[PDB]
Amino acid sequence: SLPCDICKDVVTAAGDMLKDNATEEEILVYLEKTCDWLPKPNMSASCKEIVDSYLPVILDIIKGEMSRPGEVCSALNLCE
Amino acid sequence: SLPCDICKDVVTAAGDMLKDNATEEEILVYLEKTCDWLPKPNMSASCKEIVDSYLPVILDIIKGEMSRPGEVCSALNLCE
Amino acid sequence: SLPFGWLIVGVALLAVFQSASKIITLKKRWQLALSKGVHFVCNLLLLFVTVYSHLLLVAAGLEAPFLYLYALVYFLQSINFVRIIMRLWLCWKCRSKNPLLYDANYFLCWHTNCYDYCIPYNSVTSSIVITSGDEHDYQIGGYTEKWESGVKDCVVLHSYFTSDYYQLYSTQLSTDTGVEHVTFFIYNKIV
Amino acid sequence: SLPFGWLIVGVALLAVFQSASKIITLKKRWQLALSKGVHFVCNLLLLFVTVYSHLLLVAAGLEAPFLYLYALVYFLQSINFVRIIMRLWLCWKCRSKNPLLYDANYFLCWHTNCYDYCIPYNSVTSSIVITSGDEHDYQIGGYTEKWESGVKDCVVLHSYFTSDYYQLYSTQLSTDTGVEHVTFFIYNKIV
Repeated sequence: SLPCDICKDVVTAAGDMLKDNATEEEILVYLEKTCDWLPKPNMSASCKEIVDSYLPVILDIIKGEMSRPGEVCSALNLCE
Repeated sequence: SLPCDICKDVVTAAGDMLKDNATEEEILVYLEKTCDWLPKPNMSASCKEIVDSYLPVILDIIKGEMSRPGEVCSALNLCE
Repeated sequence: SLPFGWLIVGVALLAVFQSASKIITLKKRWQLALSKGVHFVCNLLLLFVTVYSHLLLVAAGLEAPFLYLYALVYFLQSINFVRIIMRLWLCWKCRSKNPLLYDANYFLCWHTNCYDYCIPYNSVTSSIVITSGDEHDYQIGGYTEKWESGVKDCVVLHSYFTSDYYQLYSTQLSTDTGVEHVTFFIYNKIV
Repeated sequence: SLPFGWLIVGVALLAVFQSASKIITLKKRWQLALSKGVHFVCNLLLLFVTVYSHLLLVAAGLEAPFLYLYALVYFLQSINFVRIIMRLWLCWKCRSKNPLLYDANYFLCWHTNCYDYCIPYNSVTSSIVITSGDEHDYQIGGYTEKWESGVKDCVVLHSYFTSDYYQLYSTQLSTDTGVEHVTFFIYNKIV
């Protein structure tokens, strides 16, 4: 059960650090910069629509995933 | 049996190209250069003894291995 | 005129995908599919990185001491590609994508009007046991396939080259063994 | 003061070992050992290359845009290391090196005075069939182990965490099935 201790601690720490509102702003800035350096000329619209619309969706599904540390640790064969 | 055709052709070609006497000299030169650039100060004696004594052994066991193209091709799951 | 940052970013991506690949379990079907996709992306990254490093060595005129090595990297990869070429074709032989998902040496297939069962198997044995039961399902060696149709009297173990046909001799119902809700089908190899 | 040729030579070695690893079959015991050794050397080369590239990015002050990525490369690798740590320990649980050689999810072990049998298995099933015969040997799902001692009435399927005990109910000799020189042992899971 020793690997489970560190696995649950790590995943709860990730959920806590991602709980900050500034984390969402940093993620949005990183997403904008991702298509800012890309050679595709249509990447700006792609980000400005898809990312701006669906980033809170991934943020909240990560919320739902972090509420079950046992499940995510089991998915990595670190727990039951 | 199509992969077997190319596998046997390749292994017979390797045996034929390795059949040259100059191949042994090139291999010996490469082996000397291998320990010539190494940082170990005792690598010169290591090569001059082990390689100079046992290079024809590996050369002849490769001879024996190339006489059976089917076996070496089977070892790679390219044949029966 | 080749940006070296490409080599570093490709190395980083290859390391990421190798590290992720070795930690994915192989229990569920989606896990196997994800592992295979990660392996494919890793192979593509490996080819890209090797080609780019060959294009940087040749750009600086430093390919001479390493050229032979790169040839090996190609040759083995060629075999790898050829290996993939069999697997896909093996799939068409059994009309199932299991040969892509599983790395087993052989695959026990049998076809019906409803479904084409293809269960992984390690080696050509003189006998094969198929356990059917508990919604029911078939399984061999812990490898489980969903029960869709009945069972056949002639199953076949496929490799790329070999094809060994097994005929059903005996059936063990839950009256002769005591294992409830479980049936055993015993197949013997045909000479 | 770090020679960049090290990055290129490490990339070449890593590519060589990855290309060689994917073309080695897993039929014989020496093939499995060679594949595991090649995978270990590849993992060592991957760690060396990642560390060196981290030491070149930091040497040129270019680690800032990639630092997070490298953290991932470490974190997953950490899990990988931890995974290895279980496998070795799993070996000690069954006193066989098969968990190192095989990547199976579970291992059916049973111990005797003479030998410690440990055969790979995919998943926890309600029943397990062990086929003994043809010098004789045991095998499950095509995975073969050499016959040294008799058979036990209580075998155990080990994962790292779970341990499911199976009890032998019925034995099928070569009189009730017709498969000559072959005996079947049927085990049921204990609740």
